[PDB]
Amino acid sequence: AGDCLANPAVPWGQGVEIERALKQVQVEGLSGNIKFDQNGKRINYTINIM
Amino acid sequence: AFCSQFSRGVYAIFGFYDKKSVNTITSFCGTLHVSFITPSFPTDGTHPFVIQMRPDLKGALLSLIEYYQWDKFAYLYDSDRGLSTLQAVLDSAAEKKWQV
Amino acid sequence: NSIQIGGLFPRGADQEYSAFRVGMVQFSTSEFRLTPHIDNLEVANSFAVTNAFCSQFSRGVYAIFGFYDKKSVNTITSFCGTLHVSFITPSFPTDGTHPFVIQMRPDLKGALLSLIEYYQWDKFAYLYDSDRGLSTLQAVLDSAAEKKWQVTAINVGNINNDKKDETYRSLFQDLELKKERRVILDCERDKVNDIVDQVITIGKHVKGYHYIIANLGFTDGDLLKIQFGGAEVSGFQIVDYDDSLVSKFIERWSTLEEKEYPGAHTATIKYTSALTYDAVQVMTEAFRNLRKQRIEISRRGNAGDCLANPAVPWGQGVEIERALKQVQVEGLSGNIKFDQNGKRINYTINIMELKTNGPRKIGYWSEVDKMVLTEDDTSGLEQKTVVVTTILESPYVMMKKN
Ligand SMILES: *[C@@H]1O[C@H](CO)[C@@H](O)[C@H](O)[C@H]1NC(C)=O
Ligand SMILES: *[C@@H]1O[C@H](CO)[C@@H](O)[C@H](O)[C@H]1NC(C)=O
Repeated sequence: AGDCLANPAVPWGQGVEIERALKQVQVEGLSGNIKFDQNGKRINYTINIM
Repeated sequence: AFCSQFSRGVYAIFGFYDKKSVNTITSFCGTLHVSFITPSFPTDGTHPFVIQMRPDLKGALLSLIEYYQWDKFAYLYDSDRGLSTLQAVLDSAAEKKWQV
Repeated sequence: NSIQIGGLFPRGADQEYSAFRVGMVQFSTSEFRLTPHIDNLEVANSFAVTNAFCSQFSRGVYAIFGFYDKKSVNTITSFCGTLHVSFITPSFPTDGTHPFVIQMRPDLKGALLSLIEYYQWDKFAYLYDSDRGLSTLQAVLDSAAEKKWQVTAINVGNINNDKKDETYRSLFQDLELKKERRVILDCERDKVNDIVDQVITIGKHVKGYHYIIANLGFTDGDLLKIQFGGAEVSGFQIVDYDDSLVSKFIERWSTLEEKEYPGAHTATIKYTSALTYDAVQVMTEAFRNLRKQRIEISRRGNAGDCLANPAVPWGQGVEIERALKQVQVEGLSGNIKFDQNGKRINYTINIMELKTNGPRKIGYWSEVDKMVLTEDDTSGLEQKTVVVTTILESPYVMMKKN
């Protein structure tokens, strides 16, 4: 991968496929339901009021 | 440290960030397309290639203040943790008649 | 004779760079000369700022003159805190004591808090923009509980420019619920001109309203559009065009060709660019004091990769910090001086009320003395039509038969 200050900024292709995979994950966990929008913020989630 | 992992060639980075350091990661991962997965407080705005585990608490706080039917209250905040949520209750203080 | 320095300029800051080139010529002596390296980049993208700062560090400069955004200020302040490189800037000062930062912009927080106390305000609006740090918002909020003010803070920044007509018409609908007549605008000189035009559309600029533009360029933005409505408009000006020093600078400024120097063929200069011109005089006099003090600063060799672990800081940066932080010269921004933290000290901010005849110097404050100017016996308007209201009810007020 080399240096991070690579000029010009060479963005590797498979990074955009990793971004799509993460946000498409929909499972269950200690926080309730977990699914993401195209930005990465929680949706269909549950906050208990105690 | 973000570069110490890029050279090692990681495929995604789990981490955290502070109020001062959040923008460093958000724009770094935005150009180099590295995926950042973190629980730290959600990005103020839409920053791509970031996965925030902690849900958006601010939307829940506004709803709770309504059910209790408050009008004047004190709001304590620390500038270190941030104030993205105090911002949200100050903006909505005019529409909903609050003397914070 | 060649001193290398790095320049970080926003791509849309042509006048702010035009003033920089003018400063290079005005302070160029035969003893030496400064050699700039100019990188025009996106100021908000901190990755570009990191890539830019490390470009100058590998080339081995001695100081860096640049800007920063909220999204990027920490990137500059932390690299300069470790590598001990000195950073001179006209942007907003850092929220805190950070070494190796030469803040050319004065702290406005002390000004706004007392301008409020002069008009005897106890309930007002505060439309802020986080693009220049939430430093001032924490100031008005902290002093709101001490003096028991009733303030409304509205993050007007994050608004889209396509739904701007419906949202701006919506903001003033909320402020009407308390009939707010005292508003502070804390945007940059750009978004202020957006709010100004939307204030004229809905007509909230007649007798009754009182605005306070909260930036160091009251005359920089356009005021002639809310001048005659009848609303009192206060402000702040740091480039005193009355001083013969600036008038000397303005005369040569008004004549330069606009093709070689964009946005410079006018009679005024923005407080950003004016601070840029006054930054060159700080750096030139900084190194000249290193010469006279018999101090040797040239790098021993390659500074290396800024990401060098462990980070070894070149020692002579401390002398450059102590050199820049001990400069004391006079420029467009009046008096210039720095503390051990680089913050502006011993300075002077001018207060401006907008009247029928244009901007008028009314007041000024200082970090020791607040609101002193008394008064403006000169200028003056001597024109005041008093508005008297009454009700149509006989026989107190009756319309004549004709
Ligand atoms: C939304 O969350 C609930 C609660 O876990 C879950 O049962 C449901 O399947 C989720 N919706 C979708 C479309 O997955
Ligand atoms: C403070 O400012 C005054 C007014 O310009 C100046 O004469 C004086 O030398 C300054 N003092 C210090 C200690 O910088």
